[PDB]
Parts: sequence; C-alpha cells; structure tokens
Amino acid sequence: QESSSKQIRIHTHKAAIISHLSWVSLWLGFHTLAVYSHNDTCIAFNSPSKQ
Amino acid sequence: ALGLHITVLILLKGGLEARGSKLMPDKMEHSFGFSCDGPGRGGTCDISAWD
Amino acid sequence: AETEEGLIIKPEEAGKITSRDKNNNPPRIVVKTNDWDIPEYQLSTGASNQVSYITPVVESEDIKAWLSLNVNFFSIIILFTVGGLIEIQRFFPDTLYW
Amino acid sequence: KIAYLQDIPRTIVEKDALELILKNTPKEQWENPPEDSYLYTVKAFAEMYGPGKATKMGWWDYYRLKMDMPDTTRLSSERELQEIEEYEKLMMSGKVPFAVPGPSGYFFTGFVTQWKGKEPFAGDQVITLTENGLFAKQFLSALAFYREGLKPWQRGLEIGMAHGYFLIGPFTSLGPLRNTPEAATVGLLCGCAIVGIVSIGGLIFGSTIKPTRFDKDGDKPGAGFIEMINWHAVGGLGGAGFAHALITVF
Amino acid sequence: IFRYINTTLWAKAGHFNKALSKGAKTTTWIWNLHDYAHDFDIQQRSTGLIARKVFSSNLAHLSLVFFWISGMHLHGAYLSNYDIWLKDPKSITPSSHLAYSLIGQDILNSYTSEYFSGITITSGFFQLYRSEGIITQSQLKYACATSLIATLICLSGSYLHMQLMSKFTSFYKKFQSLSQDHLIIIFGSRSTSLSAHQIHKMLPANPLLDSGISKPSILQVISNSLSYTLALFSTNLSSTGKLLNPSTRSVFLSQVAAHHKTTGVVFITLGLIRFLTMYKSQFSILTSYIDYHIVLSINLALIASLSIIVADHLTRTPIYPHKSTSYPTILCLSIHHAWLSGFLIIGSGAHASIFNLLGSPTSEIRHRDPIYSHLIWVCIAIGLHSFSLYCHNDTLEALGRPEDIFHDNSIQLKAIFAKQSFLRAELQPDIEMLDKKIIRITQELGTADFIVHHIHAFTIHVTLLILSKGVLYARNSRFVSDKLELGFTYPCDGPGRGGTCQISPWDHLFSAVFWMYNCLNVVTFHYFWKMQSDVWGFVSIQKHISHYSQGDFSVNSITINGWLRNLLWSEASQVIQSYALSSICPYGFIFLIGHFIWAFSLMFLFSGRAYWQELIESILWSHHKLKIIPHIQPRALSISQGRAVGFIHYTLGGIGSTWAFIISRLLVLT
Amino acid sequence: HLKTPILINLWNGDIYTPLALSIVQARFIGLVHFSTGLILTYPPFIIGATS
Amino acid sequence: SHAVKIYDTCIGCTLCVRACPTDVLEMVPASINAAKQVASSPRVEDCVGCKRCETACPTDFLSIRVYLQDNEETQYSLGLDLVDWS
Amino acid sequence: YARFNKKIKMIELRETAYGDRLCGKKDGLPRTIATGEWNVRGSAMWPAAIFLYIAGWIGWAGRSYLIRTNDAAKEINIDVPLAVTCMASGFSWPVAAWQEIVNGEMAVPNDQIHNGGPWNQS
Ligand code: CLA
Ligand code: CLA
Ligand SMILES: CC1=C(/C=C/C(C)=C/C=C/C(C)=C/C=C/C=C(C)/C=C/C=C(C)/C=C/C2=C(C)CCCC2(C)C)C(C)(C)CCC1
Ligand code: SF4
Repeated sequence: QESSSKQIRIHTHKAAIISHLSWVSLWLGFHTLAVYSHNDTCIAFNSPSKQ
Repeated sequence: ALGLHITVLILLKGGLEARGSKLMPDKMEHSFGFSCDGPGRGGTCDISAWD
Repeated sequence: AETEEGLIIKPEEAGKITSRDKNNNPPRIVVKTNDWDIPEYQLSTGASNQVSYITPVVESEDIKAWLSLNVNFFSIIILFTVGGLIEIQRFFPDTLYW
Repeated sequence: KIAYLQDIPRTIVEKDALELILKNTPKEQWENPPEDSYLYTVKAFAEMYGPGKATKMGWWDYYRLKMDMPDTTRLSSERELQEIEEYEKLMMSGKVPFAVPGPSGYFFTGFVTQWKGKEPFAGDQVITLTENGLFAKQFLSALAFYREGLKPWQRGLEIGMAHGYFLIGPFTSLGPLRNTPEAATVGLLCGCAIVGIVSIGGLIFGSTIKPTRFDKDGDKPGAGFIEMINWHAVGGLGGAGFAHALITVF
Repeated sequence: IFRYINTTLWAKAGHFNKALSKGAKTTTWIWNLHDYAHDFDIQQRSTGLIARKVFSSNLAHLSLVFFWISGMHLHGAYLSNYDIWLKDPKSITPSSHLAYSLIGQDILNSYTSEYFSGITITSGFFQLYRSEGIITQSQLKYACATSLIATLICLSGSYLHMQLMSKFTSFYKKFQSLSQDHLIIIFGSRSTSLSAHQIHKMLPANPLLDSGISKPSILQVISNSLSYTLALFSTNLSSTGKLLNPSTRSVFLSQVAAHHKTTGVVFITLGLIRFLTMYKSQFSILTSYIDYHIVLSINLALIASLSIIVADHLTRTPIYPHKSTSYPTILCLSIHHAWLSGFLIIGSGAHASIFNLLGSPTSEIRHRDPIYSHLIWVCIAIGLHSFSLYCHNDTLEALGRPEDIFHDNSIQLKAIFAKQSFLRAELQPDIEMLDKKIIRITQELGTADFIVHHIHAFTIHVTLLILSKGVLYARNSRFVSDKLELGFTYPCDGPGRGGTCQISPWDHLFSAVFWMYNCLNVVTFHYFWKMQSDVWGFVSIQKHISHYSQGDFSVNSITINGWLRNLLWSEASQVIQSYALSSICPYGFIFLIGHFIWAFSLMFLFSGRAYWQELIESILWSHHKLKIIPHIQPRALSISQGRAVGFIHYTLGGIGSTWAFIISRLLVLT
Repeated sequence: HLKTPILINLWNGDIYTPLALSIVQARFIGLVHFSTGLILTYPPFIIGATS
Repeated sequence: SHAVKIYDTCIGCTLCVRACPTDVLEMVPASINAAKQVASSPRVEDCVGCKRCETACPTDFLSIRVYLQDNEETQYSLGLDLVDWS
Repeated sequence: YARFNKKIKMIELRETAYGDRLCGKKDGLPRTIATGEWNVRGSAMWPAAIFLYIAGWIGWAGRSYLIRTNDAAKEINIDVPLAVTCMASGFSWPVAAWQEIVNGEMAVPNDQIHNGGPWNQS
C-alpha cells in the first residue's frame, strides 16, 4: 500500500489506465472505419456528394 | 492516432501486468518471456510480457 | 391425463388382462423406456381406434419464456432498429434536411 | 434353456433369422441382450407376444416391429464370422495379412508376413519385405558401406567413384554453360567441387561425431571414418574425371 | 407418443448437454452451447435418441434445400428476365435477382434487357430451366409450388421421426437394405425416370426451340402433342460429344436422355449383381466402419470427389444449352464446385479423426510412421520441385537470362502423358463456336501447364499429409501417449515437452483448412487464367482467334511475377475500377470487404487468449466501478474457438476476394 | 532418419536431437519473418513509384 | 528439469497427483489443513511440464506451481522417444 | 424508366438541398462542420447531441436492468417486462445519472472492486 514510487502510483490504478486506453482506441477505430466505410459505400453508389 | 493508441495500449498493458495480472497473479516469478501457463484456467496462450 | 381411459397394463400381464376399455379398445402394454424424450412407449394388443395426437404440446407461458430468452429479445430489438433505420432512409433519403 | 427364445412365434421373427441372430450375438449376451441389439428387441417383444400372451397387435405396431427386426440379409453368415474370428486372431498374434496400396485402396496379396520383430516391443524391428526380406538384407549388407572384408579406403573409393561419375551429368547438361563448346569441363569442375564439399562435410562429421565402426582395434577414434571420407574424395575425383573422359572421347 | 414433444425445453437453453446444466456462469457457456448444438453423440440420453436426431436433422436440412430450390424457382418466375433470355439467350444476361432502390442501391441493378434491370446471376439456373423445357411462367410457378410442398413434407417428416423412431428402431443400421434400395430405386429407377422426363418433355420441346420456333405455336406444339418428331430426331449419327449441337452449343439432349437411361440400367444391373459379387476382402472395412462418423466421412469424401469431377466436367463437356458461351456461368459452375470439393474433403478428414477417437481404428494405423513419413518426403520433394521451377524461372528472368528458364521457348518440360492423353474428347482437328464466342477449343498443354499441375499435386499432397497425420495420430503419439483421453478437440496438452500446442485432430483440421484453401486458390487461378488465355474469347471471320487474355498464360505463367502482374494486377483492373459502374459496384465493395475480413482474421490467428482475457479484466474493472456487473462473466474466447474464428474469417475473406475478382471481370468482359 | 540404412549406423540423434522450435522461439521467428516482409516489401514500391 | 513447488494453501485434494502423467507428485502427511495431507513433488526430474496439475488444483490460486525452465531441459523433461540421452 | 426518373429527381433534390452546405474550392464535396457552430448547414453539433442522448439512454437502461436483476439467470432469460420498463425509464438519464454521480450512487470506491493483479509482496 505504500504509494510512494511513481510506478507504485501507476500500478494502483493500472486498470483505469488500460480501460481508458481501450475506450479511446475503440472510439478512434469505430469512428474512423465507419466514416471511411460511409465514404466508400456512398462513392461506390455514384454519390460523391453524400460523403 | 488510433494506431499509436493501440500500440501504446498493448505495450502499456504488458508493462503494467508484467509483474502479475488477475489471470496469472505470479507473473514476476517467471521470465520476461515464457511459453504460456497451460491450457487450464481457461487457456493462457500469449500471457507473458514478451507476448 | 391424455390416457384417462386406456386400461394400461404392464408387460407382466400381457395375456392376463382382457377388460377392454370404456371404448372397445383392447388393453395397451406400457413399456418404460429409459429415454427422457420417450419415457413410455405404449404397445397395442389388437385393432383399436385410439386417439393419439401427433400435434405437440405447447403453451403460451413457455412460448413467451422462449421469446424472453436473451437471443430472441436482442434479435427482435435489433431487427426493429435495423428496420426503422431502413424505413427512415426510404422516407428521408440523402439527409437533405441536414 | 433361455425362456424367451422358446416357442417364439414365426410372425415375430423367422426361425432361420433367429438362429442367425443367436450365432452373430455372442453367447454370453443371450440371457440379457444389452440394448440396441436386435436380440434386445426380440426379448422385449417375445416376452409380450406369444402363445400364452398377447396374440394380436395393431397393424402399425406390427409394422414398426417388422422394421426393428433383422431382415435376414444384414447378418453375417458362418463363413464371414470365421473370416473375422481368424483375421482378428492373425492381427493379435503379431502377423499381418499382407496388403499393398493401390488406386485409393489396397489389394490383399494372400501372404502372412510375420509383423512383430524379434523384440516385439521395438518399433523399428517390425520386419517388412523391403528391409527385412532376404534380397533386401543381402543388398544392404553388400553395399560398400557394409560389405564384409573391405578396407575403409576401399569403401571410400567405391562410394566416391559412384558419386563422382554421377555428379558430372547434372552440370555438364542443363548447366549455365551447357551450350558452350566445352560444356563438360565446367561440369567436371562443378562435380569435383560437389565431391569436395560433401567430403568436407564428412570430415566435419568424423571430427565431431567420430563414428568408430570402421576403426581397427587400438587406433585413434574415428580414424577409419576419416580414411573412408578421404578416399571418397579421391574416388569422386577419379569418377568425375572418368565420366568426363568418356564424354569427351565418345 | 407425441405428448412428450413439449416447449418446456425451449426456454431452457443448453438442456441437450449435461456439461451446460450448471447455468451460464460465464460467456464461455454461450459458445459451448453453440458448439455442442449438433454434437448429438455427446448429448444426453441413449443411443436411440442419437439415431432419431441424426435422421430427423437430415430430413430438416433436406427441407431447407427444397425451400432454397423453391426460392430460386419463384425468383425465376416472378423476379426475372427469363422470358427475353429464352427468346435471345446470346444477347441477354441471366438475371433473377433485383435490388431495392434504397441508399442508392439502385446502382447495383444493371441493364440486362430493354425492359429489365437487375443483378446478373451466374448460378446457371436459366440454362437448367431451358434444358428442363421450362418456357412459360406457369411451369416455374408449379415448380416452385412442388418445391414448397416438398419443403413442408420433409419438415413434417423430420418432426414425425423424432417420435416414430423409438428405442427399438433399427432401420438405419440395416446397411444392406440401405445400399440396395438406394442404388436400385434411386440411381437406377430414378435415372431412367429422368430419362423418361427428358424423352417426353425435352426432345418434344428443346428441338422445337432449336428449330427456330421459339413461338412453338404457343401451346399448340410446345405442350407435348408432338409424337411425330421421333426420339432420336437429330442425333446426326456421330459419337456423343464429338459433334455438339450447333444452335445451343451443347451435347444433343437426346444423347443425354440415352445416357440417363443407360446409366439407370447399369445401376439396376449393379444392384442385381450385388447379390453375388466380390467381397470377403473389404469385409474388415464392412464390420469396422458401421458408425455415424465413419460413414459420414466416407460420404463426405465421395461427394467432394464427385463435386470436383462435376467442376471439371461442367466446363468443357457442355451439356447445358447456351451455357458454354455464358462465360461467367461456366466460371462459377467450375469454381463453386471446386470449393465445395475442397471443403467436403476437409470435413471427411475431420470425421475420420472423430471416428478414430470414438470407434476403434483399423490395421493401417500401426505402420503410421512409414505412411505419414513417405507422405512428408513426397510433399517436400514436390514442393522443392514444383514451386521452385517458378522460383528458378523468376530469378533467371530477373537476371536477364531467358534462355535458362523453364518455358516453351527455353528448357521445356513437356507434359508427356497429357500430350499423349488425346483419349479424352478425341474431337476433330478444329474448334467449335456459336456466336462470336468460342464454345470449346482443346487446351494445348505445354510447360506452364506441367508446372501448375505439379503445383496442384504438391498442394493436394500437403493437405492430405495434414489430414492423414491428424487421423493416424489421434489416439496416441510418441509425443503424448494418452491423446485418446484428451478427446477429439483440445487446445493442447500443455507447454511441457517443449510445447504441445495443436496436437489434437481438430487443430490438424484447422491447419488443413488453410492448406486446402491455398491448394484450390491455385486451382481457381489456373482455371481462371488458362480459360481466358487459351479457350474463351472472341473470333475473327478469317478463322483467327482473339482470346480475352491474348495468350498470356504460356508466356507469363512460368514465373511468379507473371501471376502477380498479368493475373492479380492486370485482370484485377475490372474489379478495382468498379465504383459507380452499375453492374459491378457490389463486386468492388465486396473485394474491399474481403480484404478487410481476411486481415481481420489475423487478429484471432496470431494472438493468444490470455492477453485478451487480461484486457477484458481491465475493462471489467471500469464496468464494476460504475456498478455495471455482468453476471454472465466476460471471458475471452477459448483457444480452440479463437483458432476456429480465425480460420473462418481467413477463408471467408479470401474466398470473397477471389469471388469478386473473378466475377466482376467476367461480367465486364462478357 | 533412424530407419534409413546408412544414416542409422552413423547418426542415432543422441548428440544434437532434432526438435521442433519452442513456443517463444516460434513466435519470435514468425514475428521476424512478418516484420522483414512488411518492412522490406515497401522500399521496392517506393523506388518503383518515385523513380 | 522444471521446478514444481507446493505451497501451504494446499488442501489435500490429491487431484494434482492423479492428473500427473509421469508420477512426479505424491501425497505426504501434514497438519496444516483439515485433510491432514499436502502434496509434494519428489520427482520433478520426470516433470514434462504439461501443467495438468495446475489445471486440476482448485485453490484460489494454485497451491502447486510449475515453473518452466527451457534452458534446463533434460531428456525426461522433453519426453524424448526416438533419442536417448543416456 | 420510371424508377430512373425517380432517381433523377432524387439527384436534383440532393443538388438543390446541398447548395447552402459548404464545400471546398477545389473538390466540390460538401463539408461537415465540427467547430461547435450549432448554426450552419452540415454541422456536427445536432447529430452529436442526438446520439449522445440516445446512447446515454441505451447505457442507462442496460445499467438499470443489471442493477435491478443481480443474477446470471436474469441475463440469459431476460425479464421482458422489467427490461422494457427500464428501456422506457431510460429517457431521464441525463438528470438521473448526474443525481447519482453527485449523491454517491454511480461510482464505487476502488477498495470494493478487484483492483487488478498483484505487483508485489515478497
Ligand atoms: C454433411 C456434413 C456435415 C455434418 C453432418 C457435420 C456434423 C458434425 N460436425 Mg462437421 N464438418 C463438416 C461437415 C459436416 N459436419 C465439414 C465440411 C467440415 C470442414 C470445415 C467440418 C468440420 C468439423 C469440425 C472441426 C468439428 C465438426 C463437428 C461436428 C459435430 C458437431 C457440429 C456442431 O455442433 O456444430 C454446430 C454448428 C455450428 C457451430 C455452425 C456455425 C457456423 C460455421 C462454423 C461458420 C460458417 C460461416 C458461414 C458459412 C458464412 C457466413 C456468411 C457471412 C456472409 C456472414 C457434428 C457431428 C465438431 C465435433 O465435435 O464433432 C463431434 C467439430 O469439432 N465438424
Ligand atoms: C449495460 C450495458 C453497458 C454499459 C452501460 C457499458 C458501459 C461502458 N463500457 Mg461497455 N460493453 C458492453 C455493455 C455495456 N458497457 C458489452 C455488452 C460489451 C461487449 C461487446 C462491452 C464492451 C466494452 C469494451 C471493450 C469497453 C467498454 C467500455 C465501457 C465504458 C465506456 C463507454 C464505452 O466504451 O461504451 C462503448 C460500448 C461498447 C463499444 C460496447 C457495445 C455496447 C453494447 C452493445 C451495449 C449493450 C447494452 C445492453 C444490450 C442493454 C440491454 C438493456 C435491456 C436488457 C433492458 C462504460 C463504463 C470501455 C471502457 O472500459 O472504458 C472506460 C471499453 O474499453 N465496454
Ligand atoms: C535408373 C534406374 C535405376 C537406377 C540406376 C542407378 C542408381 C544407376 C547408377 C549408376 C551409377 C552411379 C554408375 C556409376 C558408375 C561409376 C563408375 C563406372 C566410376 C568409375 C570410376 C573410375 C574408373 C575412376 C578411376 C580413377 C580413380 C579411382 C582415381 C584416380 C583416377 C582414376 C580415373 C584412374 C533403378 C535400378 C533404380 C530402376 C530403373 C533404372
Ligand atoms: S490439487 Fe492443489 S490443492 Fe489439491 S492436493 Fe494437489 S496441490 Fe493441493
């Protein structure tokens, strides 16, 4: 429990770090792939202006 | 940014759980790189920090 | 229940019991098989007009219980959501209002 | 005798079919047929239908019974049972009815090759025709590596002559200079190079593993193998040169 | 009897397996429930229930196939341009498949006829209908009705047999009865029935269409009543297959009807012969192979082999009218059956392994080391030989030494047995053509064909090595001596003995699926390039031929760079430049999606489940922080499931990539 | 190899026993191949496209 | 050879002993649990490393722990069959 | 022909509807505004607000159902009346969630959930 070392303080809440990193990774992947897929689908359908 | 976030996620998770995770709460007794922890306890392929 | 009048008899008295029925159907031999899906197979002793339904036994309660299974619930909701998206796309195409 | 096998009506199962069942079924299972065995159904019905019991059945029940009994053709006859009882005896006795693979299958050659070797638990002593037949044994024993009475240099010389004579061909033909006016001295040089490389490998083997099966008594360990390898190099040179001489002259 | 058919188990998921009775404590329970769904052997109750389940499930699947046939028939009757295709098949692409005008999906329908826009189907159902004398919409209506009736009948039979069959049921074990009745009544007595159907409905009809009367006086002539035409009206002597029908570019249907009649006669005579024929040698096979999994494996291997024979025989033995010119249809009919052959062969290997683990094996497993060792050596020999001739040609062409490569204009490896295999076909010394399109010309086999055939042999042998190694080393091995107790499918035996990952027969199938996929991707590419380069294409009135690939195969397929450039790059221009092009937009999109799925599989293929379990625990921390506790505890996929998901996504993505690549190009070119 | 006529009388495998690569070694070798392929496939494309 | 260690949390299941395929483990009397017995690993030189003992151990975290040592492998720890190292 | 006429009308309607939307001086493809403008054509503020509301609604309904069914049996066999009750009740999530945040009913102290693997002891 001695929260003195920096690695100690990082390890105390390591689950929070990893969970938030997973959240931001999921957000970026979802919203980049989905917008790219929107553009791909709407430009395959002869609609460049629907991107 | 997605790629950087995920690379940092994998590396940071490996660093933080190199000394022990919920699945294998003795990981600092073993080497930095080791095969696995056996098929039991759910299966433990790619469990080391080297993995 | 469904065999309230069958004069059901055991293998040990295959040729001993003869009292037929409230109908004239001869007594039926009940064989206790170990299968859970067919716990008892009934065998006849002669010609008979026995009412053996081929329809299953379902009820509203356990049909609703099956529809309350997480697969059916989360498939009905997602099917309705996808259908609503498709209907919105048909009715308001190209998001002109945006 | 067994109760339910007596006075069984022919309508339940025929006499010949019942005898065939009893023959196919092992004797110990007659009293209490197991389950899912035609004899089990015969017992479960002959104890319900018979002379002193229910003498009639519904048409559908009898129809289903007739499709649970054997149809007199799905049962092995006496000769087939003998075939199995003897094939299994052969297999368990360590002898294999010899068979040879063919076009997706194998033809039985009608031969009993004794399979288990002198050490029955040894995996590599299972004797086969291609390694333990008389011709195979005498051919392997008469090879230069194994021939009795050969000095190590003689084995090396013979093996080297074979290798050097053969190795010229792949280079002098279909080689980089296969169409040049010489086209064979290049092959000779390449074959001699291959012989030298494999001889160097053999020297590495003899200086690292050091086989001692060719050393005479009271000698430096591996000396016989080293002599064999050196004379293999000499024989490879000689065979390569002889093949080249034959190609050029003829 | 049927009073026990109750819905009380519908809500109770996982009832069939006693390992799932503890309840859904973790998410692994869901995947196990889905995995054991059709594993009737390990499910609860006696062996009679296993037979009932197997037979009734077979009937249910048969009903499903009948429903699919009915759907195809209704699409052809009410959602197709089959009318104009009947009137002019050489100018109209088959299409029984439309797309709704939503999200601009209208761009997928393309011009197939002046009155029809839709997706060009390549199933070949229109050619089948024409060969089946189907002309009016009413005929397709009644075909769909009969298929729906068959669906209902088979569904009801599957429902009934779960209670008609009982503990005493034994009709499935009567293998003599099954073989005899199947053989005679189906292969013999139904083949002659189809011969009757053809003689009485095709020859009265298909010659009428070929005679130019697409009118057929409507029903005055088409509706039978044509007993003045004779059965062998236009056989034109010759030999079946030597002379094709000049109008439809196919074998005359009279010859097909005679073939079916004679094959039915042959099957009936074989059924009669089986009363006394050669036996007492396959008898050990007879007694030792009476089990569900062994007969399933045997049937899967047989059906897959028949599928590959169908794939090779549907393309250059033209049976269907107006089908040889329909190049996308020919390509699809070959390649789909090729893929099914590969998949069902792999399934046969898997069920051979399952039979070995459940039943008791045969004599061949005792010298398994020589078998699976000479197989190893032959695989290494033909891999280091077939492929490397490509590597040698590639290296020496890059070095600028074309005279040292393996080509026809260089060191040439003649296909001696194939060049001396003029036995097949044995056609006259020319080609056949219908309308600007080549029907069939003999594939002149050279060096490239030799090398690619050896590549095929090598890939087949390696896939067989994986399958036979899994089968023979299922019970035990020098590595692990109690593999039998470990079951059929297991991740490993542990990191001990150096590492025991993927020793189970299931993992051997897992690798064999990859190797079969790699095996017949080369088959697909060889066919797709060879046909375009050397068979298919336009014509010139001066007897000169202009193929689609302009003869690239014999000059480029000798090097791997040739395959990369002239097949995967130049012939991918149609699919890659397919955006906003009406017919081929979905093919470009599906090409992209197949790439995505194939790359997505690698996440499951390369990673282990422990990392994902730890990540899931890290996320579950945040979930527990906000009082969001999933009581079905989140667990990562099991090792075997991870491998299965990876393999499925890998094969699906790659198959989709090829599928789009070939179909879009053939639709554009045609 | 221990069954081939000449090999068995020279090499019994007791010295440098051939074994399959261990799990960590296998993962590392696959990683090396993947990294080499992915990295070294690019410079040819760069040179072909720019030059 | 690997390293198989038994910790005090053992409750005398005997499941680890039964799961071992090379008779590495054994039951010894003790007084630290209601079963009056704990596991022992007197013959870890025969431990292949399959970790079945760890699969069979029901304590919260395994009372028996197998530590893999790959730079330590002997012929017994590798399960060599075709080749003898003695 | 009629369906293509309808498609042409849709295309012309799209042309006239995107006229007020901003597009680059070199591409011609209309842009989406992500500056929080709230008052431009194609702004991302309105879709963001709508999605955030409905996503919080979904998450709140799921969390409410999980809290009110503290059992694994209720997750495989959904209590449909309670499930739809929570689904309808989720509309007030932006207020109820905040009232739980400030009143100590959403979060849980770290000393009540499994922190993670041990990193030390000796
Ligand atoms: C006649 C064909 C046939 C039959 C009757 C069976 C029957 C059986 N197989 Mg089997 N198998 C077959 C063909 C067949 N197989 C083939 C061709 C292969 C090679 C791939 C296999 C490989 C195989 C393996 C490896 C295993 C079985 C197993 C089993 C048993 C349980 C299956 C189960 O519960 O799965 C439940 C059903 C599923 C999980 C289906 C899920 C869907 C699949 C996995 C993905 C398909 C994706 C789809 C095609 C694409 C989606 C479209 C996309 C656009 C979205 C059962 C006896 C298992 C067993 O334990 O046997 C005793 C087992 O381990 N089989
Ligand atoms: C009750 C449902 C619920 C709720 C409230 C949350 C809430 C949360 N999740 Mg989450 N999650 C859920 C279900 C849920 N999850 C499921 C089913 C999965 C499996 C796919 C995940 C997988 C998941 C991952 C991998 C991650 C989160 C993360 C998070 C946190 C950040 C928000 C986020 O990333 O959302 C985005 C949520 C997703 C991408 C998952 C999909 C959402 C599912 C489909 C909603 C299901 C709701 C359910 C059906 C409601 C039914 C109600 C009815 C029965 C009455 C947040 C605490 C992240 C985190 O820890 O950062 C702090 C993170 O990295 N979740
Ligand atoms: C194909 C065939 C086969 C095989 C065969 C073979 C294997 C062969 C081989 C062959 C060979 C492989 C031969 C060789 C020979 C050699 C020789 C003949 C040599 C000689 C040499 C010499 C003579 C030398 C001399 C010398 C020396 C020694 C040194 C010095 C110098 C000189 C030169 C003097 C079989 C049967 C399987 C079957 C079919 C047929
Ligand atoms: S399994 Fe674990 S708890 Fe049980 S006796 Fe063995 S070491 Fe002790």
